[PDB]
Amino acid sequence: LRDRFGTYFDGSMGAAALQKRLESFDLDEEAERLREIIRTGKGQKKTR
DNA sequence: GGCGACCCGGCGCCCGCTACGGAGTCAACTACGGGTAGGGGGTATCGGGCAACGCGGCACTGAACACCGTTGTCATGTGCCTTG
Repeated sequence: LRDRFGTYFDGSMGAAALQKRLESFDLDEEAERLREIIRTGKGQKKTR
């Protein structure tokens, strides 16, 4: 994946990847989308 | 394709204190090079031991004046005797 094409996707491994993800994580839109899911949802997906 | 059991992991705990034993353990080597640290050697600096010598009360120095006290002393005033 790296060799055939680059400068498009950034990848990593270990806790550094998690730190990068949480740094750029946008929890507000996740909360909004999960509220939308809760409004119209069924099953154990609702509990998750 | 969410329900469903079931399965599994995964975890959570599991009366109270005193008082009451010990035990302690298996597989390299040398060469160099520095640097610190020790030792003694010698040296500038700080600290300890004594009589004059600062003081002060008073004391002596009485010496030299002062303070009353005293019998020195004087020239000058009453009382009796002699003469106007």
